[PDB]
Amino acid sequence: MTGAVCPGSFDPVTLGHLDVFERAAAQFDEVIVAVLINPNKAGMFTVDERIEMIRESTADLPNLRVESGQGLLVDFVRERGLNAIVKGLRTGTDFEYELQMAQMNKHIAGVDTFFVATAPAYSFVSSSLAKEVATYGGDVSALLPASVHQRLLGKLR
Amino acid sequence: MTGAVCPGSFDPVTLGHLDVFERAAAQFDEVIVAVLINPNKAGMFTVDERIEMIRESTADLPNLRVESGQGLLVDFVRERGLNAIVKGLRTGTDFEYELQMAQMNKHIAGVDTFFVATAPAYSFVSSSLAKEVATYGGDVSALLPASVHQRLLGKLR
Amino acid sequence: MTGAVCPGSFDPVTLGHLDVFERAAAQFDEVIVAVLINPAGMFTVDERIEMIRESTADLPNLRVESGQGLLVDFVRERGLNAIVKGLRTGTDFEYELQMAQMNKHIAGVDTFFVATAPAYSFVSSSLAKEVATYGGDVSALLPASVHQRLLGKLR
Amino acid sequence: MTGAVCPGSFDPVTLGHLDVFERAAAQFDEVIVAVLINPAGMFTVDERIEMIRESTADLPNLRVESGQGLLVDFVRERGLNAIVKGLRTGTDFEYELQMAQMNKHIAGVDTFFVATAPAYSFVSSSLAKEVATYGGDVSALLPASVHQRLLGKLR
Amino acid sequence: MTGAVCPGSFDPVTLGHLDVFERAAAQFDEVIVAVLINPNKAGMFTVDERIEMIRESTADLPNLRVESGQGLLVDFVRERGLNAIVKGLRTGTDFEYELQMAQMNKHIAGVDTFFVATAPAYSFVSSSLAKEVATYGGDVSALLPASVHQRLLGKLR
Amino acid sequence: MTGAVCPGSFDPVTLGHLDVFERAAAQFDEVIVAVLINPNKAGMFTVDERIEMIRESTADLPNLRVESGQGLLVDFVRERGLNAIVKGLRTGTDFEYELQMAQMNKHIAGVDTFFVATAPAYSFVSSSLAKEVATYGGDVSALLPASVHQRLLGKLR
Ligand SMILES: O=C(O)c1ccc2cc(F)ccc2c1
Ligand SMILES: O=C(O)c1ccc2cc(F)ccc2c1
Ligand SMILES: O=C(O)c1ccc2cc(F)ccc2c1
Ligand SMILES: O=C(O)c1ccc2cc(F)ccc2c1
Repeated sequence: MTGAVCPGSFDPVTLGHLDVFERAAAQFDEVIVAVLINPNKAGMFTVDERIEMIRESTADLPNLRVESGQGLLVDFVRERGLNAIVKGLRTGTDFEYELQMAQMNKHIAGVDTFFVATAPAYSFVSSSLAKEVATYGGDVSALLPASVHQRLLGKLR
Repeated sequence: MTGAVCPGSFDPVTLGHLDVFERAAAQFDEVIVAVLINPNKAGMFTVDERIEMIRESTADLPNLRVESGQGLLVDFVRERGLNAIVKGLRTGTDFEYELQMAQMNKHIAGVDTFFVATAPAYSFVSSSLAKEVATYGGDVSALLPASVHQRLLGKLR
Repeated sequence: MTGAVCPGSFDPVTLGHLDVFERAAAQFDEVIVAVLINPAGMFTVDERIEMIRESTADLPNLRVESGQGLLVDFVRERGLNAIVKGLRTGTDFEYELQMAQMNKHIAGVDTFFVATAPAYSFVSSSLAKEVATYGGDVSALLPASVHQRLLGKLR
Repeated sequence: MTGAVCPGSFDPVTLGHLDVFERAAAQFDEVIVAVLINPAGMFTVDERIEMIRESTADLPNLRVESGQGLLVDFVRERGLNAIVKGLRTGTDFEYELQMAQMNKHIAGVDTFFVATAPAYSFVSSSLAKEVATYGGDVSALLPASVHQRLLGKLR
Repeated sequence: MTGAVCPGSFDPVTLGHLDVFERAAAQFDEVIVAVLINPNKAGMFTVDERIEMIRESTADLPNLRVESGQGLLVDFVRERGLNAIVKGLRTGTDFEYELQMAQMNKHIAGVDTFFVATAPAYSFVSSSLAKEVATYGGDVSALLPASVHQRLLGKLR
Repeated sequence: MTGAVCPGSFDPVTLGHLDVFERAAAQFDEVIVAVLINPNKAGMFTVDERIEMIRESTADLPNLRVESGQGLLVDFVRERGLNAIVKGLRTGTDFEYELQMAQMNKHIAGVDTFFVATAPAYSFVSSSLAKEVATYGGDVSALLPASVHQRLLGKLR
């Protein structure tokens, strides 16, 4: 009955993201991870690579599935008969641009956004910072799922 | 069966609170509003009065119930077979002390906390500020449930 | 002879901006909306000026002008030394705080900040354009004028 | 006939407050400093008024008055509907933001915020009192008047 | 030659504090932990108890010593021939009251303040929240040194 | 032997930077100012010009030296036998992205980061804003070292 969408670009997915997926899957009957693709800028990983990395590290979550999309998040959510977004947060500044988008999304489509505090251990990892650190040789193995780390190193090499 | 607890003192309940209750009730199978009884801090309304005002305001939410409690919030939550809290936010600053408490609550009892931004309309209302304004004759009727406003005028007479 | 300047790119002007214009117009004798030329956006400077002028017709003490370079030069060349800027968050206070203190330092121009009306608090020109581009209804967030004009740019 | 009110407890008035008074006086025709009666602090209301009056002698369009209850009633009973308040951080913006939006809602009174001068940015009445109490030199942070008066309260 | 003071009320010391002590001791020739006592309000622990709990959990830091004081921090620092304070931080809001005091302290005494980000694992523990959680029975054993936890439980009982 | 690295692009160095350098040099036995060379982002001054401007401004700091570098900052730091970074702050917002980077840097290489609030006088100056103001003829001479200001007028002519 109940359900939420967990959106992001997940390029690549991090252990911070996985933490949020797990907590959403524990509290909602179904969870859809929404991999948002910009048709005008390729990330590091193709859509199929992003989805596979997420599937491989969520195999123990039976009520979670992964789908890509583009355009308005709230269209993705409503077309699936849902009206909740779950998003991970780190700081009060993350709460400002995110609050703006959450209130816009409620205004235009009646979709609710629930924020959850990331786990402390994973709180400083972001996809962008992990990529940037890995590019210049820093060790980010503890911040990313096994499904990701060596594929990341391969892309950089 | 999914479920969440919405905690507060609600002295009195505001439309900001009600907005959070409605969004919780829309997304979880069961919601419990947990009204804090504080042996010391005695506010304007008794616990029974506060429960009654919440029940009037939430009469159209069949999957939401109101109960009072004391002590550790995560004990209240786990005693009812739940492991989620839903709390309303207004600022990035409220994210800071609330983030600390959410991480603590996860650590000591494995209870998740989901934050939701209250509607823009009700974002500057708080129980304490509504009482203060009403005390000096300002009009806060657009910010409180109808029944609450009526009761609040009584306590001031 | 009090007065203030309300700066921005206004591409396009939103109800959030208009709210700030109205409050500045109510508290200062003279208000000048300063439209940045900085080529690059969706609307030309002329179109942006036109849309602001259409939306502020009931504000007799407001006028709209374009400019570039330092805002403080715009302000002082018109005999004024106050800027009025609308806010939303504590984050916006921070980068805006830096510029306000720089502007005070280099030109003695004061900056007054005003909180956005709660209803218009999540709208920005960029977010409104983005949502409208993907078909979301932003008609409640923009002056009637502007909204029809935006639909024109997209179709 | 523009005007604004600058509220506070001013126990005592600091150079940070005076900076804000001067900026408000420069941009509005009429400025009223509103001194909260709320008994409880170090200086009596009369003494606080006196110290502000001493420090603003060169501001012809400023006056000082006491009051209690709702600030918006103070403001509107004097025919005005603007508050000018000085800031320091994004945190202060947040609790002040809540009150500004409430005040707008209940009485239609606008609040304009101004950034503290960098030099006066870490001084507050409470911190100045605390430091002075333990013998720290706060003479650069307070009007000359006030500083001598504070030394008197401590000895 | 070089030295810093690490101040606080440490009532009681937490693992977050210890992390800061260890990092300061690694970067300065000498570190003084300054236990600040309010002569007009007793905390949970007496000054001697606070000092003993800190000494017991800093025994592997040979260049650290612990002293109590009151009044102006900058007097404590300067009377020891030092002019640096090291303080742990958690958030940007912690940076606001702390920035005010750091700039005041530089103004009145020329003392510098260096802030260090707490370790993620210890980021949500504070003395006050640990005491509050422990009072109502929550498990805070992982957030406090061994020198503290059972002494805390004893005070509460 | 204690020591810290003060990183930046310094294009050009400001009095805000200099204030940080002086406080670092006063508290550590050795300070290294690390000037970023970016293969892409070519600013207004060459790396050699930036190093020379910093050296003029820091002529009275005998325990401070200036060097350029590329890639991962923690590699630069550890290659020089150090494990501390000193960075200047202005806001709570700057605490947020910098906090993330400090926790990352500690995690991947065990390098500590110490933050210091710049003097109130120099708290609104930044290299980018100084250049922008100077470009349009505004006077930023009170915000930059004398030599820098002279050089900056040259690049604009
Ligand atoms: O909102 C709160 O802080 C709070 C905390 C603990 C509580 C415990 C209860 F049993 C009931 C309500 C509660 C609210
Ligand atoms: O939006 C701004 O920051 C901005 C900056 C500079 C400006 C200069 C002008 F002449 C006019 C508007 C201006 C707006
Ligand atoms: O400092 C304040 O928030 C404050 C509040 C209410 C006031 C009412 C008055 F009549 C005068 C000053 C006042 C200041
Ligand atoms: O300030 C920075 O972001 C930065 C980062 C990395 C660096 C690496 C170096 F080798 C030298 C300076 C550096 C500055």
